[PDB]
Amino acid sequence: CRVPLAPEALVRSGKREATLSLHPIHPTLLSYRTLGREPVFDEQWITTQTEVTIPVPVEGVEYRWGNHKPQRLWSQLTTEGRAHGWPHEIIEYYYGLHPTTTIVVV
Amino acid sequence: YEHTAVIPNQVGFPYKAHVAREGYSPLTLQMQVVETSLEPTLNLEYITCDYKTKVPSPYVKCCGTAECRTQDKPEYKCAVFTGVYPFMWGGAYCFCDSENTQMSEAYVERADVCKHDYAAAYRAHTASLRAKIKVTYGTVNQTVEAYVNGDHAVTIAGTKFIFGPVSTAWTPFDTKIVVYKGEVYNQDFPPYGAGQPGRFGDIQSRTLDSKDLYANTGLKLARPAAGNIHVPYTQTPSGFKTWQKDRDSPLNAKAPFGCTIQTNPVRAMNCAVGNIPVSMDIADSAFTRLTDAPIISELLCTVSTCTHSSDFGGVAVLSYKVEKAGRCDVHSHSNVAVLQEVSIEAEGRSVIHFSTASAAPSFIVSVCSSRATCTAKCEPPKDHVVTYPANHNGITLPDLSSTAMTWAQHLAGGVGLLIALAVLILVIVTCIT
Amino acid sequence: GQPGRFGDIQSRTLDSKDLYANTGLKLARPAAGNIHVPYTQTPSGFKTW
Ligand SMILES: *[C]1O[C]([C][O])[C](O[C]2O[C]([C][O])[C](O3[C]4O[C]([C][O])[C]([O])[C]([O])[C@]43[O])[C]([O])[C]2[N]C([C])=O)[C]([O])[C]1[N]C([C])=O
Repeated sequence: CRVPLAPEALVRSGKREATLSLHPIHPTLLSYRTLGREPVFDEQWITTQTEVTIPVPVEGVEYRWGNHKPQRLWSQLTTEGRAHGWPHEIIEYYYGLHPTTTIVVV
Repeated sequence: YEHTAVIPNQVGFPYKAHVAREGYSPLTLQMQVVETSLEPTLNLEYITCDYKTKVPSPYVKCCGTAECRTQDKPEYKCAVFTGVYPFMWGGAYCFCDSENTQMSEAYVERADVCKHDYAAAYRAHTASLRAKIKVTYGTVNQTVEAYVNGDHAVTIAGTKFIFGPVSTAWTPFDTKIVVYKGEVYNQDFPPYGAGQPGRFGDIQSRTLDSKDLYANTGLKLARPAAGNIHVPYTQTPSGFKTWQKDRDSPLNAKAPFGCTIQTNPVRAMNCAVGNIPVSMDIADSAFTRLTDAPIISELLCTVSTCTHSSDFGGVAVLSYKVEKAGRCDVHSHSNVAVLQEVSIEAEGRSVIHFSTASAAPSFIVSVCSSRATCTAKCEPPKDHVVTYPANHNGITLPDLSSTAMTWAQHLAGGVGLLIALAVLILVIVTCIT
Repeated sequence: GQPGRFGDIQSRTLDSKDLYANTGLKLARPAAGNIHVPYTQTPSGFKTW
């Protein structure tokens, strides 16, 4: 039996957070989960124009919208300004990338 | 001769291992896992589907009474009523006024269509593990499927591999399970007896086609109205048809560790957890001598540029002197830097594609019994999310003592020798006494 | 003009005979038997606004 596919979702790629904005023509379903040992997960019904902000850790994130294939996303490493540029930008560069150890070190 | 190796159980990841033997050409091999699965040893408890209420005809007796002999049947329910006046199309049905009786009987039976749709609850026990590997070492690259029980071995060209034991029994399952057409769920289904009417599986069957069944549908009967001949029966509605609407969130979505669940048969494939050990026993078809391969020296290598990618975005050109043309295989010797190009043909120059994004990898690379080192600086990338997993296994985010930890040698601190000079002043104050 | 929101197509006036569009339009291949043409894009965001 045939079934309508849904329009695409254009992602926008923020730091550790990916926002995907839906334009549903019919009421549809969104489903996603994290990838790690800790299974943090949710799913939502979508009716009108709305943004949804799903997390993206280093372990990965899979999500599936409509009747599509499940799509995967992975934070690349991290982002920052100037790394190893001499004055104290080293501690600023380690303010990303698991910062708690850096604070106790400093 | 057999030796060990540890393979990180993530699909697509490349791994390198090194064999060492004094008197032959050093050789390395590249391994990459593709297919995994965990078939759990399922047993049965019972299945469930929708029910039906078969109602035979209500035999009415005028000015008399009947006696309902029972039947070996599920919930055969008999009810005898007095004081009825059935009023059908032909005036009255009978002619009497005070001794009339009506008989109503009904029973509950398994519906006829659930031979094709049904839920089946299973008890769920320990599982197994199978794998598929790629075994590229230059000489002809095979694909292989094999178990992880240790005893099962498969050999290509006299070279054999064994896999088991396993590293972890981390299961994406529980002890009790229930399977529908394409989903698996984890709720503690009631036992074979406790037919709570209106919860999951208020009808139960021990197989598809057993001639006996069990039901607790909660069925009762009531006396009819004036005139109408029918069978008033009060019943709790279906629990199975309820469960189809009142249960979202299967294990296909809640699955830990990003694994993927597929029915028929119940299996979970491409899980990502733990490593797998491997013992390999070589043969003498590619285990090549020393005095045949290129014998080079003065390995004047270098680096070019480096990025914090997740794929091959570290390029390192490396030079050398050709003594005789051939092929030689390269391999790291620390955990910071992986390589992609396993075997580079020694001719003039060379260029390798290392990948490590932690800070600034100072790594040792080797080619045909020769040791060198390389070091560089790396910039972070510009994107935020990409469409492929990692390739650097490095939790070694420290930069290894170079180009950012130089300030430790700068701010050592020094001044303790001045307090040695102060205790020398103590030595010179005790000279008087 | 990111597609779907306001301003997905535009023009300087009623007659500027070239016009901007970023409507994410792409077309796929049909299934066997029937002759047609498939194509996917976000709907006309003006009516959504
Ligand atoms: C052997 O070795 C080799 C190395 O060189 C390898 O590889 C490579 O790999 C890859 C992956 O697969 C490939 O690729 C392919 O193809 C296909 C077709 O279709 C496509 O699709 C994909 O994408 C890809 O591209 C390549 O090709 C290669 N290279 C060469 C071969 O050169 C392999 O795999 C091994 N094995 C064998 C059997 O060969």
